[PDB]
Amino acid sequence: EFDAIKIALASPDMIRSWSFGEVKKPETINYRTFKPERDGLFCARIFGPVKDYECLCGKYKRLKHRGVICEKCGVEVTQTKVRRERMGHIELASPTAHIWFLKSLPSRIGLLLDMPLRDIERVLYFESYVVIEGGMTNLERQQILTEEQYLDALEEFGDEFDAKMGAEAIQALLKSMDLEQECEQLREELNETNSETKRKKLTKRIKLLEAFVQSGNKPEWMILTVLPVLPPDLRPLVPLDGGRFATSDLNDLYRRVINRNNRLKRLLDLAAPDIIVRNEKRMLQEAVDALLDNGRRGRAITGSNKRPLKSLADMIKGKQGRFRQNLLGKRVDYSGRSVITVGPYLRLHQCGLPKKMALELFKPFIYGKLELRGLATTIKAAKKMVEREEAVVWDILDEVIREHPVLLNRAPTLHRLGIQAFEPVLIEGKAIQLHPLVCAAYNADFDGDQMAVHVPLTLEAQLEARALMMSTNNILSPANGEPIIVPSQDVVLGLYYMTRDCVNAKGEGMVLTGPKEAERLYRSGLASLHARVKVRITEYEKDANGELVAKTSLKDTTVGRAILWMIVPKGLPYSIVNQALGKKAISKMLNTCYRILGLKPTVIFADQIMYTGFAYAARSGASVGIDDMVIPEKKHEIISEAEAEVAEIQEQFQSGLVTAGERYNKVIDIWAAANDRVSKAMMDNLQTETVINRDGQEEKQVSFNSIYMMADSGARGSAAQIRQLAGMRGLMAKPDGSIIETPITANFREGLNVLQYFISTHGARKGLADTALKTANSGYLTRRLVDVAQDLVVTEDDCGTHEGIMMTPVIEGGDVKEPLRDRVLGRVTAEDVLKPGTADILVPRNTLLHEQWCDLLEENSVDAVKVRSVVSCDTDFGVCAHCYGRDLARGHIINKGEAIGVIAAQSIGEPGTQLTMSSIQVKNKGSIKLSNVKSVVNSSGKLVITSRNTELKLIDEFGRTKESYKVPYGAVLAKGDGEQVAGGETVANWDPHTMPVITEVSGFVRFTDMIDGQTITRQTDELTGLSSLVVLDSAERTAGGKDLRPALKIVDAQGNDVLIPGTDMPAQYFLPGKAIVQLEDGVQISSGDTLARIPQGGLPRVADLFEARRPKEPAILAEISGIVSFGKETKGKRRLVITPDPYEEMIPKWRQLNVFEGERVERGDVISDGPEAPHDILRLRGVHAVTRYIVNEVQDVYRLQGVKINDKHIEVIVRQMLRKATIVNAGSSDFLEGEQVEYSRVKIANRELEANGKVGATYSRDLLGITKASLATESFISAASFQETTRVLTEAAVAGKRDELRGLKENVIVGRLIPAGTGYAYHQDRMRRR
Amino acid sequence: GQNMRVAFMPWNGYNFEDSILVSERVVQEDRFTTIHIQELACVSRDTKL
Amino acid sequence: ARVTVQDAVEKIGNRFDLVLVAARRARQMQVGGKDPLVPEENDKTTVIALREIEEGLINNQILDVRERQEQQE
Amino acid sequence: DIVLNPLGVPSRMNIGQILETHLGMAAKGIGDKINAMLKQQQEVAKLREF
Amino acid sequence: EIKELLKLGDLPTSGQIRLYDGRTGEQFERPVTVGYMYMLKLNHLVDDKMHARSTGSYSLVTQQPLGGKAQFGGQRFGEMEVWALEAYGAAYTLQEMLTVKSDDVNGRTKMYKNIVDGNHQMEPGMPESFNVLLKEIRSLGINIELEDE
DNA sequence: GGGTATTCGCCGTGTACCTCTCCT
RNA sequence: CGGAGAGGUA
DNA sequence: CATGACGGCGAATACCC
Ligand SMILES: [Mg+2]
Ligand SMILES: [Zn+2]
Ligand SMILES: [Zn+2]
Repeated sequence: EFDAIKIALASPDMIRSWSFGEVKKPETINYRTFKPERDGLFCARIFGPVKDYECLCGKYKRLKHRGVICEKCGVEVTQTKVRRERMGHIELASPTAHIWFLKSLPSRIGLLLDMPLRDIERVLYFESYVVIEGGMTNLERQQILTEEQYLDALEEFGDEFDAKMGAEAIQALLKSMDLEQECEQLREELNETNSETKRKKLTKRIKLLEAFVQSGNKPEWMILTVLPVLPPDLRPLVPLDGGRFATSDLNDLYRRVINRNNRLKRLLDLAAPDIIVRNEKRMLQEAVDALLDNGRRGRAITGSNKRPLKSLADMIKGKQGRFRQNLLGKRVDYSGRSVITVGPYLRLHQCGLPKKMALELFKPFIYGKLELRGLATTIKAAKKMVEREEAVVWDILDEVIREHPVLLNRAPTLHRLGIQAFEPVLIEGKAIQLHPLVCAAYNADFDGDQMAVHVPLTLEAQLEARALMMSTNNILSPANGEPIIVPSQDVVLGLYYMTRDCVNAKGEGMVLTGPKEAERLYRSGLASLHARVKVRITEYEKDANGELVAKTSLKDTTVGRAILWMIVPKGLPYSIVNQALGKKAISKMLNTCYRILGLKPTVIFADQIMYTGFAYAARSGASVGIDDMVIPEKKHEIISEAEAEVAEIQEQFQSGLVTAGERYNKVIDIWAAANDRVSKAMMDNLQTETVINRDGQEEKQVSFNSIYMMADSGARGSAAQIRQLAGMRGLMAKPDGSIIETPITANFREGLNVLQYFISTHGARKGLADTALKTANSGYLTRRLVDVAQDLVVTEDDCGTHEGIMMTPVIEGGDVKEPLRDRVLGRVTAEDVLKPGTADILVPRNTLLHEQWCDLLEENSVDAVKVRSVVSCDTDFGVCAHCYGRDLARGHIINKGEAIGVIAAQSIGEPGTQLTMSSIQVKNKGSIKLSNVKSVVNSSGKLVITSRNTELKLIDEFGRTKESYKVPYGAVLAKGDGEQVAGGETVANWDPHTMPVITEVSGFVRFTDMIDGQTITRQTDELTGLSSLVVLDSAERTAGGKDLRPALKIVDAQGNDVLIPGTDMPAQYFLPGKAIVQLEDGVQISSGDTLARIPQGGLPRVADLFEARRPKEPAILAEISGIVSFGKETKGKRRLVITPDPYEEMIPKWRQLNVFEGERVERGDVISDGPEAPHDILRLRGVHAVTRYIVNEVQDVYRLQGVKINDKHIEVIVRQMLRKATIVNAGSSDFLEGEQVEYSRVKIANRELEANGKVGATYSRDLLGITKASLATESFISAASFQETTRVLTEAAVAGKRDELRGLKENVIVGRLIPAGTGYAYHQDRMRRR
Repeated sequence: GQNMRVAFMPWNGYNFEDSILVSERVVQEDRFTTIHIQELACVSRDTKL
Repeated sequence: ARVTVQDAVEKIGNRFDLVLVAARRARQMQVGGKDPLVPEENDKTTVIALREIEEGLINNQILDVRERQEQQE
Repeated sequence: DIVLNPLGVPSRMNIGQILETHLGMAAKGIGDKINAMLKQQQEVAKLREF
Repeated sequence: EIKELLKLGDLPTSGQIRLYDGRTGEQFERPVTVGYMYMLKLNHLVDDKMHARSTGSYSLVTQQPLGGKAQFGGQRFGEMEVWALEAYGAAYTLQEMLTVKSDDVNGRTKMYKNIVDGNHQMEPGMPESFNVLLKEIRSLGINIELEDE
């Protein structure tokens, strides 16, 4: 019955209109009786009867009497629930200033009246006067007359001026001032200046004035005169120990306000000395501002205990506030919880549910069915029957839950698979039985975990459980598209053991008719499970038509592999099981089954795999014993050799050969080498066993050691843990992070000594505390991401945009971190991907690149692919299916109405707790390409780079670049371009501790504009003795040298100047003042030498990247493109100018600048090194560049830990970060110039203007942090429910904001259907009807 | 606690993810049966009536 | 339909649209007194609706047409 | 009496539970001998020796 | 020393013995570590933890169910559970968690009556906690109201 | 009178569940 | 049946 | 009274012209 939520200020008349009566007495209820005192906080005549349809007096006690107001006691005969809907009012003797509109920064009263907050506070809390109406005297309106000044001013002249004190003065000021006239005055003041800070202040004030003008709110309304009173049933009194009440903590503040108001009013009637009147007025102000926001200004009023009082503002803000505790989440009926145990017999869609729990949960359904067959005439009979737990009631329970799913949830719900739907199977126990394969989805185990169960009530909820949340539909991960039901532990161990082969196992050399004969031989004990045999295998393969063609052949395999083949669905190659099967192999098997055959065979195959793995892990008898931790026989020798080596290098320190620092550095290296040797010996001894062949020969084979099998299969453990078990624990770190010199040479089998164990406790405690404290940061980041992306939903099929992001493989040095296949799988191309021949089109323009398409891409060695991205998608209020691409969880293109923003936020947040906290040598064979390069003559013929810092690519023949290396200024490449490289030889060599001012053309350098002894110094080092020159820094250097800047020109034997061809400005090189001239004057210089010396990660990093935090020392870039120069220096910071209109920027001068005095740079060229601020990247290089930067950095952090997250989620977050635009010029639109508005609004307005033929406004995209972007949303309900509820609500009330129930959070809060998923179409109807 | 004869081996998934398989003889011998004593209070007071 | 809904999903297309159509049909059978178009096998109304959908006997268009006919008498 | 998963031993690296197990067996073994000598009503000298 | 004590008891030094499968009598293929471990029963019994509720008492200020097994309370469907439901697209499940399983008094009463009548259909209304929030914001001297339609 | 660097106050800091005592 | 403090489980 | 938290950010303060 509503479409939007309206918020504004409350006028005194409106507050009176809300109330049903006035509260006058400060005593809540009569303690002698249990009736409430009349006219108090729980008065019945105002708020309603305490009982239903009964007077306070008891005269009327029937529904026939409804509607009759009792004359005796004034109480109306009505439902008692009106007590939680009827509000009161408190008449205030004096105007009181609302605390929210005063102290919530920025002060609204302060901004509106242009007064400082301190001044208003002194006046408000009775420390100063305000000249409301000076008249024609020498006193202005907002002049603060101190009490002395006030009396003396009144003495000299005390009629014309009207200086008042207290909130009544602010009332007078706010009421008198005309908004429109003074707004015009400020608007004309804005253009009548040139000071930027004054412009900022004026526009900040004018925004507040416009907010008041458009909303219809009145300034004087910010000063309260009638105080609303919450309904008493919303602030009840909880009984304790039968006869007494605790502190309500909210009625106390109301009591204090009422008391202070009455005493003020009475000390105003009898009249008193003004000082005590003002004291009473001040303490009434304090009572009201504590009732509204206790503690916001001044000390927090304290109750019976030292605990601060919880005020009205505390009702609605924070974790325990109304929004987060009762609206965004709430306790629900039809719910239970219990300890979870493993059900290994369950199918993937089933859960084990206690029958007692189900009987309690499904109780209304039991009642309904019992009445349905007339076994219980009334509700009471059915309730008694259920309480007795009759057999027929258990039959009813069996019938009800036949196909009615239940939702299982385990906290924390990090991603959506933390809630899944299952078919309940009644079990006799009290614990819930969980299917093993979904445990990884829940991050659940059976060491004490508990889960909650919920019962979908309606048909829509049941079908959403079956079709959306059921475990059979959730086999793939929405974060990366990989399967998430992968077997682990016992199943992996069983499959690995059954698929392992032995050299001389019983039954080797047999030839079997098929898998059934292998199973018969194994079960009858005639053949070992690892016997190498020949088996007739019939496999099936899909053809082009899609039918299964059968091929039968003899396979050289094992008995166990043949047995396992029986459960494999038709259509898979036999080779998929013809190997020892580890966790990786089993996951690949499941993924292949899903890709080829679809969901149903995959679910059946997963169940069969789990059953087979459990059965054969049980049959294997795999155990763990002290003998399995086989310690290498060379361990003691290696330890003694390392000890002798460290003793020798300690003897080196004794005689002074090595310093303490290097002593420790080499002791650490020596111990690391010893640890590596011990680890290698242990693994070599552990990974192999010796076996006698059928020919009596001794043969090596893969070991059947239990722990080695556990590690090799991938079921449990890693090489590192095995090294701790059977090698040595190794080097440990101090709590401060420094490595302890002496490592733990013992292992857990030998046992540590007291000192070693105490040393290891440091790291153990550090890791546990790290986890405990980082979980909170991860949760906070997840909540911020969820908010910033909550409203983003796929709302279109195709917006038709031709833009996109260019995907290439991630290359860092020699290795390629990420194949192009991974980055483009499931993406939609933004252009036709021409075959390298460039003649034809390898894939058409708009193709969802699935497995086969990427197969074609990689097979033809496609270098790069342009794909559509949610960031560049044209759709307003959402994205389109094509730009998002494949739905990773489902495997097809994303459907309309899918809440991709929440999915992206959860996908990024979930692995948050897994996060922490001089030359170039090609390594491979390929041609070398160079871009952004300038080549000139060289002394040795080997090219020197003169271009602004460039890169280098290694392309391996077929045209795919396998390597990239950065090339600084002056790096002289050791080869040419395209020469090809064997691999392992240096390509370029340079000194990272110097940088020249090289001039390509040879000649004699002439020291122009140059003074000896003022701008230069001569030094003669004792070791060398040469008269080298230091170009002293200007601030360091003498006063005389400051006026002249150093300069070095090029002249030749001809006498003229040779300069860079094509230009008009002579080749003149200034030295930056940190340069070392080693050569003498008039020395012929060959190109390719030095002319000067110029010396020179985890979860927090991801949070800083998503918050768009500016780095401490950000890289300076070229704002515009042109030739650089300097200007004023020292006068603050060095000025650099750029011109092709000129640019002028200031730079610390204790920083290093890559560019030289006459070096021309393009827009975005790095002027000074350092981490790049993403704001600058967006400003200069565009949306695409900042998106790529954020994606690359976030994926760097996540790939360091081995976490696989698709880039599209990060792109969704970036798109949410890029929702704001600042107007460069108003144009013909209605947007004011210079303000920040929504980018979609600008798009719509410009599209409409271009339809009308007018000119559209120009805008600059604004990058906002996730917190800032969340708080800057158009919906004030969402922002208030997120953070800073006081500030957001003050903004909304002053502006008079209107909130459309358009996002997910808004509809959740009002309990409507969300505009996503199954409710999406509903909202569409709601849109079309309106 | 109690001294239990224990074998380290997988048993058909019933010891998956730290789960424990317990013989019925352990239940029969009351090895881990425990006594729990709860105190319930019934207070008769004065009410207005 | 009793273990996986992929057949019904492919029949309808959008999964959410499948949920809505199945809910409409299941309400027509639970409260409207309509008879299953498929042989009831002790299934719930939701599962019966899903089974009808995966065989092409029930979709949004068919439901709309039948509703129009029924309201016409 | 109880079947425990071997797979929870390696990654946890709580190897003591293995050694205790071995030692526990040894302990029981000693009792299993003494109990036998108690059921066969052996001489106090033999029990003393063992 | 442990192996010496195992010898004294005529037990294998490896601590591993041949076990047989009770179900079939078949030999487990590898020796199994068999010994005695000293096990403890922790004060985390499933009797004290298992809990379920269909309907029950509700809180005074907000008509949402009570919390805690001792109060026969309902499970809290927090923010992250709501996020999971939104990520699934299960709009109706989320709505019934927010309204008819919660402080929607009229909706929950009608839902119970419909379930007793075999009609699994909800008629959601406005959650009561939203009305509480509206009243609380009114009490701060701020006019917040729903609009026409 | 104007710009910039420093200071100060406010905002935020994981979910779910269980037990006890004490509280105008 | 609200708040506070303490402890604990995942 | 509590005096064991700290990072980020915007408004205000002061310093430097
Ligand atoms: Mg656990
Ligand atoms: Zn009356
Ligand atoms: Zn698009």
